[PDB]
Amino acid sequence: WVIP
Amino acid sequence: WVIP
Amino acid sequence: SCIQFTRHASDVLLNLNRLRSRDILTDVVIVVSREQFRAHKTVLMACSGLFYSIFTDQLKCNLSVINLDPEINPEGFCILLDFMYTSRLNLREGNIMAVMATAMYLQMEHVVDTCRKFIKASE
Amino acid sequence: SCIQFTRHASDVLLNLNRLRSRDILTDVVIVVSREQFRAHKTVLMACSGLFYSIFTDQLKCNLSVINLDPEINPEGFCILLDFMYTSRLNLREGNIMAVMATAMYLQMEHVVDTCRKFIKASE
Ligand SMILES: CSc1ncc(Cl)c(Nc2ccc3c(c2)CC(=O)N3)n1
Ligand SMILES: CSc1ncc(Cl)c(Nc2ccc3c(c2)CC(=O)N3)n1
Ligand SMILES: [Cl-]
Ligand SMILES: [Cl-]
Ligand SMILES: [Cl-]
Ligand SMILES: [Cl-]
Repeated sequence: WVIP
Repeated sequence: WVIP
Repeated sequence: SCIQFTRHASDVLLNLNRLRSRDILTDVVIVVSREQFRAHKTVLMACSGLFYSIFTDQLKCNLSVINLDPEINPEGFCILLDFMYTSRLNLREGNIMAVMATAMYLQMEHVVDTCRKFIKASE
Repeated sequence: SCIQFTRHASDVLLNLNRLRSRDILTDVVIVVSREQFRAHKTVLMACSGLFYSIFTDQLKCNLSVINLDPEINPEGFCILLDFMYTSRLNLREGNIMAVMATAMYLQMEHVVDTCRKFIKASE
C-alpha cells in the first residue's frame, strides 16, 4: 500500500 | 513497454 | 520472449470503472441493508473470495440480485466496491472497523491486512 | 486521502485471465476466419476501441457471437486477446505485420505504436  |  | 505494457492492467481497470459509472454491461445488483449497488460479476469475482465462490456456483451464477448478510454496513461495502474498481481505499478512523468487517466477510485479504495494521498503530 | 494497493490492477487482470482459461462467465464468442475465441465483453471493451463501440451499441450489446472482418488473421487476434488478459504481447518477426493490422482494426493504440516502432527499427 502507498500514498498515491 | 518493458522486458518482463 | 513477450514484451509487456506496464500501464495496461491499470488502464483496463480504469475503463471497467468508467463502464460501472455509466452502468454499462453491469449484470448484478448487490443489496446491502436496502441499499443497492450495480456491478460486473467478473470484477466482483476478481476482487473477492466470497463473490468468486458465489458466481462459480451453478445456481447462484444466474442470479441478477445478491443479498448480503444484514450485519454488513452499506458504507463499508461502497468503500470496498470503489476499491475493487480503482485500487484506492478510502480508509478513515470513522469507517476502519466497518471496512475491515466487510473485507473479512468479502474475503479481500489485502484490505483485511492493511486494516489490521492501521488498527494496531492506533492502540 | 485514499491509500492505494500497487498490485491490485495486475491481480484483477490475472484473475480475469483465470476465469477466461476456465471459460467462467464468458458471454461472447469472437469468430475470426472460422476460428472461435470465447471472452468477456467488458474486458474486450476495456482493451479495444472497436469492441467498446460494438458493445455500447443498443443492438450489438445483446449479441453472443461477433464475426470479425475476413481479412483478420486468427493468430494475430489470438496474440492480441492474450495481451488483453495479461499485458504481455508475443511480438515476433513472423507475426508483427498481422499483429499490427489486427491492432489497427481493433483500435488498440499502444499495440499499434510499439509495432510501428519495432518495424521502423528493422528497416
Ligand atoms: C483462487 S483462483 C481464482 N480464479 C479466479 C478468480 Cl476470479 C478468483 N478470485 C478470488 C478468489 C479468492 C480471493 C480473491 C479473488 C481476493 C482474495 O483476497 N481472495 N480466484
Ligand atoms: C474512451 S471512454 C471508454 N470508457 C470505457 C471503455 Cl470500456 C473504453 N474502452 C476503450 C475505448 C477506446 C480505446 C480503448 C478502450 C483502447 C484504445 O486504444 N482505444 N473507453
Ligand atoms: Cl434473480
Ligand atoms: Cl484485497
Ligand atoms: Cl447472437
Ligand atoms: Cl493497446
